[PDB]
Amino acid sequence: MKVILLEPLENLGDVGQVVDVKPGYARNYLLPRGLAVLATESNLKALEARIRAQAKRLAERKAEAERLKEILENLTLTIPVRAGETKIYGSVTAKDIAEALSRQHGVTIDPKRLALEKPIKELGEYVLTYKPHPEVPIQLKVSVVA
Amino acid sequence: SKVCEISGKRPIVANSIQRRGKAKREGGVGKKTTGISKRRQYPNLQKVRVRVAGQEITFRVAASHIPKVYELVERAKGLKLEGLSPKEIKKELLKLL
RNA sequence: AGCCGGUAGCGGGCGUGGAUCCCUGGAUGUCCGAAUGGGGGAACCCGGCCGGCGGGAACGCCGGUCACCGCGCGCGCGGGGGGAACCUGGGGAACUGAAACAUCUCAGUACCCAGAGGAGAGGAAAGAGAAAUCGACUCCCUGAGUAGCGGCGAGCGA
RNA sequence: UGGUUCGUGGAGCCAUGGGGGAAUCUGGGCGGACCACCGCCUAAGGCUAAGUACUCCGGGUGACCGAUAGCGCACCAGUAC
RNA sequence: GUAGGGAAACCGAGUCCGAACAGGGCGCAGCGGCCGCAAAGUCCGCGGCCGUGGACCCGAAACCGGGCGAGCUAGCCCUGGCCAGGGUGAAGCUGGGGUGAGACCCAGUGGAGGCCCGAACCGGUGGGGGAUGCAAACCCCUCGGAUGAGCUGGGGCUAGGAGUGAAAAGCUAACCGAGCCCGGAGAUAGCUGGUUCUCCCCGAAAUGACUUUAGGGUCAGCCUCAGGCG
RNA sequence: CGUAGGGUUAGGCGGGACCUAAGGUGAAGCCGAAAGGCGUAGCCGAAGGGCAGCCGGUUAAUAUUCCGGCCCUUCCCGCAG
RNA sequence: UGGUGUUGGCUCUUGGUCGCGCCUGCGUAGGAUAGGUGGGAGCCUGUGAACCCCCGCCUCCGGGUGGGGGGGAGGCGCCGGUGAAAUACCACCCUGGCGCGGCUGGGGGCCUAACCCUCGGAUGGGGGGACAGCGCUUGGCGGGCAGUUUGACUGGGGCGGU
RNA sequence: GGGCCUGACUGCGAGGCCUGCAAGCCGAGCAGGGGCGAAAGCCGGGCCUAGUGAACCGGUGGUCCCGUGUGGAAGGGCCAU
RNA sequence: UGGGAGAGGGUGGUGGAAUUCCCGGAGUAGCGGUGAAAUGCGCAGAUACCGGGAGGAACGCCGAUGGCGAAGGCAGCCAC
RNA sequence: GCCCGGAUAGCUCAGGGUAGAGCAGGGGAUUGAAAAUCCCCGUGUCCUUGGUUCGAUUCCGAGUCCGGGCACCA
Ligand SMILES: [Mg+2]
Ligand SMILES: [Mg+2]
Ligand SMILES: [Mg+2]
Ligand SMILES: [Mg+2]
Ligand SMILES: [Mg+2]
Ligand SMILES: [Mg+2]
Ligand SMILES: [Mg+2]
Ligand SMILES: [Mg+2]
Ligand SMILES: [Mg+2]
Ligand SMILES: [Mg+2]
Ligand SMILES: [Mg+2]
Ligand SMILES: [Mg+2]
Ligand SMILES: [Mg+2]
Ligand SMILES: [Mg+2]
Ligand SMILES: [Mg+2]
Ligand SMILES: [Mg+2]
Ligand SMILES: [Mg+2]
Ligand SMILES: [Mg+2]
Ligand SMILES: [Mg+2]
Ligand SMILES: [Mg+2]
Ligand SMILES: [Mg+2]
Ligand SMILES: [Mg+2]
Ligand SMILES: [Mg+2]
Ligand SMILES: [Mg+2]
Ligand SMILES: [Mg+2]
Ligand SMILES: [Mg+2]
Ligand SMILES: [Mg+2]
Ligand SMILES: [Mg+2]
Ligand SMILES: [Mg+2]
Ligand SMILES: [Mg+2]
Ligand SMILES: [Mg+2]
Ligand SMILES: [Mg+2]
Ligand SMILES: [Mg+2]
Ligand SMILES: [Mg+2]
Ligand SMILES: [Mg+2]
Ligand SMILES: [Mg+2]
Ligand SMILES: [Mg+2]
Ligand SMILES: [Mg+2]
Ligand SMILES: [Mg+2]
Ligand SMILES: [Mg+2]
Ligand SMILES: [Mg+2]
Ligand SMILES: [Mg+2]
Ligand SMILES: [Mg+2]
Ligand SMILES: [Mg+2]
Ligand SMILES: [Mg+2]
Ligand SMILES: [Mg+2]
Ligand SMILES: [Mg+2]
Ligand SMILES: [Mg+2]
Ligand SMILES: [Mg+2]
Ligand SMILES: [Mg+2]
Ligand SMILES: [Mg+2]
Ligand SMILES: [Mg+2]
Ligand SMILES: [Mg+2]
Ligand SMILES: [Mg+2]
Ligand SMILES: [Mg+2]
Ligand SMILES: [Mg+2]
Ligand SMILES: [Mg+2]
Ligand SMILES: [Mg+2]
Ligand SMILES: [Mg+2]
Ligand SMILES: [Mg+2]
Ligand SMILES: [Mg+2]
Ligand SMILES: [Mg+2]
Ligand SMILES: [Mg+2]
Ligand SMILES: [Mg+2]
Ligand SMILES: [Mg+2]
Ligand SMILES: [Mg+2]
Ligand SMILES: [Mg+2]
Ligand SMILES: [Mg+2]
Ligand SMILES: [Mg+2]
Ligand SMILES: [Mg+2]
Ligand SMILES: [Mg+2]
Ligand SMILES: [Mg+2]
Ligand SMILES: [Mg+2]
Ligand SMILES: [Mg+2]
Ligand SMILES: [Mg+2]
Ligand SMILES: [Mg+2]
Ligand SMILES: [Mg+2]
Ligand SMILES: [Mg+2]
Ligand SMILES: [Mg+2]
Ligand SMILES: [Mg+2]
Ligand SMILES: [Mg+2]
Ligand SMILES: [Mg+2]
Ligand SMILES: [Mg+2]
Ligand SMILES: [Mg+2]
Ligand SMILES: [Mg+2]
Ligand SMILES: [Mg+2]
Ligand SMILES: [Mg+2]
Ligand SMILES: [Mg+2]
Ligand SMILES: [Mg+2]
Ligand SMILES: [Mg+2]
Ligand SMILES: [Mg+2]
Ligand SMILES: [Mg+2]
Ligand SMILES: [Mg+2]
Ligand SMILES: [Mg+2]
Ligand SMILES: [Mg+2]
Ligand SMILES: [Mg+2]
Ligand SMILES: [Mg+2]
Ligand SMILES: [Mg+2]
Ligand SMILES: [Mg+2]
Ligand SMILES: [Mg+2]
Ligand SMILES: [Mg+2]
Ligand SMILES: [Mg+2]
Ligand SMILES: [Mg+2]
Ligand SMILES: [Mg+2]
Ligand SMILES: [Mg+2]
Ligand SMILES: [Mg+2]
Ligand SMILES: [Mg+2]
Ligand SMILES: [Mg+2]
Ligand SMILES: [Mg+2]
Ligand SMILES: [Mg+2]
Ligand SMILES: [Mg+2]
Ligand SMILES: [Mg+2]
Ligand SMILES: [Mg+2]
Ligand SMILES: [Mg+2]
Ligand SMILES: [Mg+2]
Ligand SMILES: [Mg+2]
Ligand SMILES: [Mg+2]
Ligand SMILES: [Mg+2]
Ligand SMILES: [Mg+2]
Ligand SMILES: [Mg+2]
Ligand SMILES: [Mg+2]
Ligand SMILES: [Mg+2]
Ligand SMILES: [Mg+2]
Ligand SMILES: [Mg+2]
Ligand SMILES: [Mg+2]
Ligand SMILES: [Mg+2]
Ligand SMILES: [Mg+2]
Ligand SMILES: [Mg+2]
Ligand SMILES: [Mg+2]
Ligand SMILES: [Mg+2]
Ligand SMILES: [Mg+2]
Ligand SMILES: [Mg+2]
Ligand SMILES: [Mg+2]
Ligand SMILES: [Mg+2]
Ligand SMILES: [Mg+2]
Ligand SMILES: [Mg+2]
Ligand SMILES: [Mg+2]
Ligand SMILES: [Mg+2]
Ligand SMILES: [Mg+2]
Ligand SMILES: [Mg+2]
Ligand SMILES: [Mg+2]
Ligand SMILES: [Mg+2]
Ligand SMILES: [Mg+2]
Ligand SMILES: [Mg+2]
Ligand SMILES: [Mg+2]
Ligand SMILES: [Mg+2]
Ligand SMILES: [Mg+2]
Ligand SMILES: [Mg+2]
Ligand SMILES: [Mg+2]
Ligand SMILES: [Mg+2]
Ligand SMILES: [Mg+2]
Ligand SMILES: [Mg+2]
Ligand SMILES: [Mg+2]
Ligand SMILES: [Mg+2]
Ligand SMILES: [Mg+2]
Ligand SMILES: [Mg+2]
Ligand SMILES: [Mg+2]
Ligand SMILES: [Mg+2]
Ligand SMILES: [Mg+2]
Ligand SMILES: [Mg+2]
Ligand SMILES: [Mg+2]
Ligand SMILES: [Mg+2]
Ligand SMILES: [Mg+2]
Ligand SMILES: [Mg+2]
Ligand SMILES: [Mg+2]
Ligand SMILES: [Mg+2]
Ligand SMILES: [Mg+2]
Ligand SMILES: [Mg+2]
Ligand SMILES: [Mg+2]
Ligand SMILES: [Mg+2]
Ligand SMILES: [Mg+2]
Ligand SMILES: [Mg+2]
Ligand SMILES: [Mg+2]
Ligand SMILES: [Mg+2]
Ligand SMILES: [Mg+2]
Ligand SMILES: [Mg+2]
Ligand SMILES: [Mg+2]
Ligand SMILES: [Mg+2]
Ligand SMILES: [Mg+2]
Ligand SMILES: [Mg+2]
Ligand SMILES: [Mg+2]
Ligand SMILES: [Mg+2]
Ligand SMILES: [Mg+2]
Ligand SMILES: [Mg+2]
Ligand SMILES: [Mg+2]
Ligand SMILES: [Mg+2]
Ligand SMILES: [Mg+2]
Ligand SMILES: [Mg+2]
Ligand SMILES: [Mg+2]
Ligand SMILES: [Mg+2]
Ligand SMILES: [Mg+2]
Ligand SMILES: [Mg+2]
Ligand SMILES: [Mg+2]
Ligand SMILES: [Mg+2]
Ligand SMILES: [Mg+2]
Ligand SMILES: [Mg+2]
Ligand SMILES: [Mg+2]
Ligand SMILES: [Mg+2]
Ligand SMILES: [Mg+2]
Ligand SMILES: [Mg+2]
Ligand SMILES: [Mg+2]
Ligand SMILES: [Mg+2]
Ligand SMILES: [Mg+2]
Ligand SMILES: [Mg+2]
Ligand SMILES: [Mg+2]
Ligand SMILES: [Mg+2]
Ligand SMILES: [Mg+2]
Ligand SMILES: [Mg+2]
Ligand SMILES: [Mg+2]
Ligand SMILES: [Mg+2]
Ligand SMILES: [Mg+2]
Ligand SMILES: [Mg+2]
Ligand SMILES: [Mg+2]
Ligand SMILES: [Mg+2]
Ligand SMILES: [Mg+2]
Ligand SMILES: [Mg+2]
Ligand SMILES: [Mg+2]
Ligand SMILES: [Mg+2]
Ligand SMILES: [Mg+2]
Ligand SMILES: [Mg+2]
Ligand SMILES: [Mg+2]
Ligand SMILES: [Mg+2]
Ligand SMILES: [Mg+2]
Ligand SMILES: [Mg+2]
Ligand SMILES: [Mg+2]
Ligand SMILES: [Mg+2]
Ligand SMILES: [Mg+2]
Ligand SMILES: [Mg+2]
Ligand SMILES: [Mg+2]
Ligand SMILES: [Mg+2]
Ligand SMILES: [Mg+2]
Ligand SMILES: [Mg+2]
Ligand SMILES: [Mg+2]
Ligand SMILES: [Mg+2]
Ligand SMILES: [Mg+2]
Ligand SMILES: [Mg+2]
Ligand SMILES: [Mg+2]
Ligand SMILES: [Mg+2]
Ligand SMILES: [Mg+2]
Ligand SMILES: [Mg+2]
Ligand SMILES: [Mg+2]
Ligand SMILES: [Mg+2]
Ligand SMILES: [Mg+2]
Ligand SMILES: [Mg+2]
Ligand SMILES: [Mg+2]
Ligand SMILES: [Mg+2]
Ligand SMILES: [Mg+2]
Ligand SMILES: [Mg+2]
Ligand SMILES: [Mg+2]
Ligand SMILES: [Mg+2]
Ligand SMILES: [Mg+2]
Repeated sequence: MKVILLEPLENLGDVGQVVDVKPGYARNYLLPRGLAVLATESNLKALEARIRAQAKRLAERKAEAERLKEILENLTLTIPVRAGETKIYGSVTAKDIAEALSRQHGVTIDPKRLALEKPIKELGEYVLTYKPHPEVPIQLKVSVVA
Repeated sequence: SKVCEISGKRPIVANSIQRRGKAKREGGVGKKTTGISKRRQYPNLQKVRVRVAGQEITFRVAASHIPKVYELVERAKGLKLEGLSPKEIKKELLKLL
């Protein structure tokens, strides 16, 4: 008997997988405990309908990740600070590097997705990693200047 | 054992035919009938309990049509059956036949 | 043109202003009975609700309503029981015959049950069966006691 | 296991209580085991007048009875008993 | 009906067996002068007899189906009722004796029991009567039980291969080794009985063979009628 | 016996408008080819439980029923506590 | 009473066939433990050789051997002695014997969730438990019941005889 | 008693015996191919009369006769047992 | 009055050895028995060996030429 | 009719390279005996026939004979 597991099950298979079991096990254990559902025709293309929808919404999120990869490795964010020759008096935060980008190139970007562990307290040219979702990182060149 | 609620299978009358002798096809003189008498063949009726709209429903069904019960449970999901008795739920399930 | 049933009589009435009588429709239609408010040893008994009657609250009577089950979204519609035979379906004997008897016969008959209706069944080929053919089903004639079936017996029979 | 002429027979066909269990025309059933070839037909939903049967009932007609006959009953009979 | 032979393929006035031109089995061919009469054959009518049906009529004991019965009787269930009077005198209890204490003994009280005697009530032992009865089981005398496994009223339950039975195959509505009614049904009866006007002609048999046959049958024998032969 | 006329009087007697027993029936539920067979509650079911009337007189014929005397029950409504 | 349905989960241990891997095979004469026939003058070892030690081992107890730590230029054939059958390497196979894999079939232990029983509490708890029960099918026991059969002749019938 | 042999034949059979039927019995002669005999001829078991069992159902070896649209096959038929 | 020894008797309890039988494991061709044997038992797995279990009866050593009782008779150990 | 077996000394039985073992029979030891015991001794076409092998109890084939076991009988 073929069923669609609704959960990972020990030595049976992964969620969404279609495996083959003795009828008594399915209709007396798996099915009354929401563990799987009979691999009928009707709710078979449903699996398809939802594997297709996830394949979409992911690879979309991998394309609204790239509309901001080209549009951010293709500029510099220049942050005028007040400083004496090397070290800043205040500092520049992710929040800072955020409000600044949303100002010049007006690109909304989330400070916490931005690898700034210690706030920047010196002058120079900085490369910084931005992850708006994994496997799609973004290197940001930024110039803090006086 | 009476009657299948899904398929309508029902007890039937058959003969029990006792034969002696050797079949012609094995070189014997042939088979003789030493008794014919009436008997009954019964559906393999069995019980199937399913929970539907939170209610427990029970079918008396030939083992052959056990899968047809669960099919009815599926097709039942289109209907709103909550609030009805287990009697009225079954009636709905059987109209989907 | 007579009439008030068979039915005369006592004692009283009616009819050409059309009676009696015959035909159609209608009204009335106690109680029991599927019997159905409930009960019950059928034709009796006992109630709820609304309205009425009496002097009427107790008590009683009158009218209306109140069983179960099925189907449709408490409301409707439907069912129930009967019918000489006939019909279909579910069950289904034995005597007898085989000059004994068991397979076989009687016979899917008698009979029980369910259902139907003025009929019922069947019915528009997943047919026939050899015609390179036919063209739903039903019923009669024939095919034919043929083909066959059969303790290859008694018989059975397309 | 039943049905058919078919009583296990070379036993198909039609039906189906039990087990196993497809396909959508390049699909499937049948032509009496089976196989090939050649044909026939499209299963697993339903309905459908008429021609057929019967006689509680009505009328018509008898080389039918005529009161021990003809219905059990010509008559107050499914009665008396 | 007009063709038959062969298991058949098949052949055909022939065919089958056979190697056969062998032998054999089963088959094949009107009367008078083209007209007439007659005829295969066939159709209808009539009569005899046979087959199938209940098949000449009446008659079982039985078998099967579906119902009707426990107002009789048998058991059980529920609820009530009844058993004069007399007799015997268990246990216990009381006191007395007894003993170390006891057992135990004695008296009194007591009122037990499928105890005793005997009516009602339930029976039915022996004899007599009755015997087309008063009566399809009764009457007289006698005799058993009579606080019990007692008897009895009302309301109920169990039934036909079934009930119920302190058991007799008893009883289940006056005949129970399988109830009663209607139906199958006109069961079947190789048996028994019965079978209806007249006249005329002829006229048997009671043996053989075979027979789950022997008092029943099939064939032959013997009777009769029609046609033919002579 | 035949014909005709007359005769049976109840809140308290008996039964019902009260109870339940065996049993029967039976919402729920269970089972059986059909017919049907079961089944807790409930309902039905009495000669058991429960519940208020005694004596006398009167008719040709009824009487705890009519009448006489002396008693009692339930239901309704009202007043008082 | 076997099979099968209803009928599930986890294990352990088995057996049967099929596929591949590796061995086992000792009468006699002989180098020793020679499976059968065939190929065949060369196979090998740095892609570790003769001795050591762990063993699965199978030992007819003499030997066979696999992988291990040894181990750092060496083995054994054609040669041949007696063989019915030469020895090295390769190969199809025979009698066996595991090792794995395939389908299988059997037993055992447990589990719970079908099914069964139970609990004033019931989408739940406890118990039994894939057994029991019930369907289809196999074979058996089976006067408890059913339908029947149980011959004729005969100095009556039976018995005897035939 | 001995030699050679398998006629303890195949295909038929005039005509009879016996006789209810069905059976049982005897049988010359013709053909094929034989055995023995120089030949006439004999030979279709045994001096003779007992030593046996109808049919149905089925086995076997042949035959190639039927073969359920057709060609095969299943299965029958026929001859022998 | 104070003391002693004792299987004196009765009730209840409870301790180990052994035998038998039952289960588990391990193991194979005999075991048993006698004067010698035979019956018996054992490959359907005995005997012999190990673990578990059940149950009855009797109390080894101490123990003696001992002790106690009127006699019959009284023996694991404990309490009464 | 069909399947499985057997056949080895007087008797019951064991088994590619042997012909075994026990019990019956014989002598010897032993004893009141009868036994038990103990030593030795014999007793084969391994049913027949044809083939495998270098060779056959063995393997194969075929027969005969006797066991079993299953089934059928018009
Ligand atoms: Mg800052
Ligand atoms: Mg059967
Ligand atoms: Mg054959
Ligand atoms: Mg038969
Ligand atoms: Mg037959
Ligand atoms: Mg039966
Ligand atoms: Mg069920
Ligand atoms: Mg289930
Ligand atoms: Mg559930
Ligand atoms: Mg099925
Ligand atoms: Mg299935
Ligand atoms: Mg007048
Ligand atoms: Mg007048
Ligand atoms: Mg007048
Ligand atoms: Mg006028
Ligand atoms: Mg007018
Ligand atoms: Mg009218
Ligand atoms: Mg009513
Ligand atoms: Mg009623
Ligand atoms: Mg009112
Ligand atoms: Mg008034
Ligand atoms: Mg009023
Ligand atoms: Mg009223
Ligand atoms: Mg009313
Ligand atoms: Mg009705
Ligand atoms: Mg109707
Ligand atoms: Mg009919
Ligand atoms: Mg029918
Ligand atoms: Mg019957
Ligand atoms: Mg019958
Ligand atoms: Mg019959
Ligand atoms: Mg009969
Ligand atoms: Mg007849
Ligand atoms: Mg008969
Ligand atoms: Mg007869
Ligand atoms: Mg008879
Ligand atoms: Mg009969
Ligand atoms: Mg029959
Ligand atoms: Mg008949
Ligand atoms: Mg019939
Ligand atoms: Mg019918
Ligand atoms: Mg009829
Ligand atoms: Mg009509
Ligand atoms: Mg019609
Ligand atoms: Mg159509
Ligand atoms: Mg169609
Ligand atoms: Mg068409
Ligand atoms: Mg047609
Ligand atoms: Mg056409
Ligand atoms: Mg014709
Ligand atoms: Mg027939
Ligand atoms: Mg017949
Ligand atoms: Mg028939
Ligand atoms: Mg018939
Ligand atoms: Mg049939
Ligand atoms: Mg059939
Ligand atoms: Mg038929
Ligand atoms: Mg027909
Ligand atoms: Mg058929
Ligand atoms: Mg076909
Ligand atoms: Mg088919
Ligand atoms: Mg079919
Ligand atoms: Mg089916
Ligand atoms: Mg498609
Ligand atoms: Mg097609
Ligand atoms: Mg196809
Ligand atoms: Mg078909
Ligand atoms: Mg066809
Ligand atoms: Mg065909
Ligand atoms: Mg067709
Ligand atoms: Mg279609
Ligand atoms: Mg159809
Ligand atoms: Mg119609
Ligand atoms: Mg019509
Ligand atoms: Mg008429
Ligand atoms: Mg008329
Ligand atoms: Mg008269
Ligand atoms: Mg009359
Ligand atoms: Mg007259
Ligand atoms: Mg008359
Ligand atoms: Mg009439
Ligand atoms: Mg009439
Ligand atoms: Mg009459
Ligand atoms: Mg009359
Ligand atoms: Mg009358
Ligand atoms: Mg012919
Ligand atoms: Mg010929
Ligand atoms: Mg000729
Ligand atoms: Mg001729
Ligand atoms: Mg004529
Ligand atoms: Mg005749
Ligand atoms: Mg008739
Ligand atoms: Mg006649
Ligand atoms: Mg009978
Ligand atoms: Mg009988
Ligand atoms: Mg009956
Ligand atoms: Mg009745
Ligand atoms: Mg009674
Ligand atoms: Mg009575
Ligand atoms: Mg009493
Ligand atoms: Mg008394
Ligand atoms: Mg007394
Ligand atoms: Mg007294
Ligand atoms: Mg006295
Ligand atoms: Mg007394
Ligand atoms: Mg006295
Ligand atoms: Mg006294
Ligand atoms: Mg006294
Ligand atoms: Mg007292
Ligand atoms: Mg005293
Ligand atoms: Mg006393
Ligand atoms: Mg007394
Ligand atoms: Mg007494
Ligand atoms: Mg006395
Ligand atoms: Mg007495
Ligand atoms: Mg007495
Ligand atoms: Mg006395
Ligand atoms: Mg009496
Ligand atoms: Mg009496
Ligand atoms: Mg008497
Ligand atoms: Mg006397
Ligand atoms: Mg007398
Ligand atoms: Mg008498
Ligand atoms: Mg008397
Ligand atoms: Mg008297
Ligand atoms: Mg007297
Ligand atoms: Mg007396
Ligand atoms: Mg007395
Ligand atoms: Mg007495
Ligand atoms: Mg008394
Ligand atoms: Mg009593
Ligand atoms: Mg009584
Ligand atoms: Mg009583
Ligand atoms: Mg009585
Ligand atoms: Mg009564
Ligand atoms: Mg009864
Ligand atoms: Mg009873
Ligand atoms: Mg009866
Ligand atoms: Mg009856
Ligand atoms: Mg009985
Ligand atoms: Mg009695
Ligand atoms: Mg009666
Ligand atoms: Mg009677
Ligand atoms: Mg009687
Ligand atoms: Mg009697
Ligand atoms: Mg009888
Ligand atoms: Mg009977
Ligand atoms: Mg009788
Ligand atoms: Mg009677
Ligand atoms: Mg009667
Ligand atoms: Mg009737
Ligand atoms: Mg009838
Ligand atoms: Mg009849
Ligand atoms: Mg008749
Ligand atoms: Mg009769
Ligand atoms: Mg008879
Ligand atoms: Mg007779
Ligand atoms: Mg008579
Ligand atoms: Mg006569
Ligand atoms: Mg004459
Ligand atoms: Mg004369
Ligand atoms: Mg004669
Ligand atoms: Mg004679
Ligand atoms: Mg005979
Ligand atoms: Mg006879
Ligand atoms: Mg006789
Ligand atoms: Mg006789
Ligand atoms: Mg006579
Ligand atoms: Mg006779
Ligand atoms: Mg005659
Ligand atoms: Mg003559
Ligand atoms: Mg004649
Ligand atoms: Mg003449
Ligand atoms: Mg003459
Ligand atoms: Mg009078
Ligand atoms: Mg009166
Ligand atoms: Mg009063
Ligand atoms: Mg009232
Ligand atoms: Mg009441
Ligand atoms: Mg009540
Ligand atoms: Mg009812
Ligand atoms: Mg209901
Ligand atoms: Mg009932
Ligand atoms: Mg009840
Ligand atoms: Mg009530
Ligand atoms: Mg009642
Ligand atoms: Mg009541
Ligand atoms: Mg009462
Ligand atoms: Mg009481
Ligand atoms: Mg009372
Ligand atoms: Mg009262
Ligand atoms: Mg009073
Ligand atoms: Mg008066
Ligand atoms: Mg009076
Ligand atoms: Mg008074
Ligand atoms: Mg008064
Ligand atoms: Mg107040
Ligand atoms: Mg079974
Ligand atoms: Mg199973
Ligand atoms: Mg378990
Ligand atoms: Mg367990
Ligand atoms: Mg659970
Ligand atoms: Mg659990
Ligand atoms: Mg559990
Ligand atoms: Mg539960
Ligand atoms: Mg539970
Ligand atoms: Mg549980
Ligand atoms: Mg099971
Ligand atoms: Mg099976
Ligand atoms: Mg059976
Ligand atoms: Mg028997
Ligand atoms: Mg019998
Ligand atoms: Mg029995
Ligand atoms: Mg009987
Ligand atoms: Mg017989
Ligand atoms: Mg006789
Ligand atoms: Mg005689
Ligand atoms: Mg005699
Ligand atoms: Mg004689
Ligand atoms: Mg005599
Ligand atoms: Mg005599
Ligand atoms: Mg005799
Ligand atoms: Mg000679
Ligand atoms: Mg010669
Ligand atoms: Mg002749
Ligand atoms: Mg003759
Ligand atoms: Mg003869
Ligand atoms: Mg010649
Ligand atoms: Mg010659
Ligand atoms: Mg010559
Ligand atoms: Mg010559
Ligand atoms: Mg000759
Ligand atoms: Mg001779
Ligand atoms: Mg026959
Ligand atoms: Mg034959
Ligand atoms: Mg042949
Ligand atoms: Mg042909
Ligand atoms: Mg064909
Ligand atoms: Mg071909
Ligand atoms: Mg052909
Ligand atoms: Mg043939
Ligand atoms: Mg044949
Ligand atoms: Mg053939
Ligand atoms: Mg002292
Ligand atoms: Mg053990
Ligand atoms: Mg032994
Ligand atoms: Mg042994
Ligand atoms: Mg063994
Ligand atoms: Mg014990
Ligand atoms: Mg002393
Ligand atoms: Mg053979």
